[PDB]
Amino acid sequence: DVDNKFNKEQQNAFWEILHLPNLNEEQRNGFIQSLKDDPSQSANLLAEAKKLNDAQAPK
Repeated sequence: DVDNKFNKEQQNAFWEILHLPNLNEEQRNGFIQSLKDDPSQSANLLAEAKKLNDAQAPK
């Protein structure tokens, strides 16, 4: 399910997903599902989100 307790650093990652202006809301969900599989690896996930933004290249 969902862990009532969270790490403050983890919260930072959640906001970055929201920031991605280039990406629509559905893409953001994809990161969340990954987070559930490996909460310890959320840091690893943090690096991946920035990379995806480049690919959309709305400009």
